[PDB]
Amino acid sequence: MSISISYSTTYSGWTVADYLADWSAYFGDVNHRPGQVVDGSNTGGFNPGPFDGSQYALKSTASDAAFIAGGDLHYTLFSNPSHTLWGKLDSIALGDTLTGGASSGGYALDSQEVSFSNLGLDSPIAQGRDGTVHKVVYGLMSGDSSALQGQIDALLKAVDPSLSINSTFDQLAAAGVAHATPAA
Repeated sequence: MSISISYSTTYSGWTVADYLADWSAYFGDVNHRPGQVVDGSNTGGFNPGPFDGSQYALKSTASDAAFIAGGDLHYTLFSNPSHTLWGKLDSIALGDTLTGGASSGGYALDSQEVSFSNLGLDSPIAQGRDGTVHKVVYGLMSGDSSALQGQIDALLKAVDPSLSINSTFDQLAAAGVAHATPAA
């Protein structure tokens, strides 16, 4: 099935590209890199975990921004190809105020702003950190939404060539690929 987007009415007049560039600036870069992951501050977590789940979620260290990647996700940790997030990425949910986790049976955003679902992304372990799933999620972890933007743009054009990341959320809803949720 086609990409589906859920958005708070707050962003009715925003474009997707604008929202993704903005959220990524707010979330910033958690600096989850070689030599820089030494404690719990920038790891994120899996549900149920510890290294696999229906969700991977991460809160910013520069704001209350957070994201939840949904699907059937796996982290290789030390194992060849090391430090690869792979599997099925069905959704990316973006917003503020991450809640829950494995001990609650699920992550949720208290202020979920925009979600992209039916992404249909499936990256095998053999692609390693060159896999699209890895690049999309690691991009969000590291202050660069470009990979996600590229995938959303391709998915939108597959369903309706008039839509792109420069379309407004209300434009996407008019076209039948998005739906607004109450802001207040």
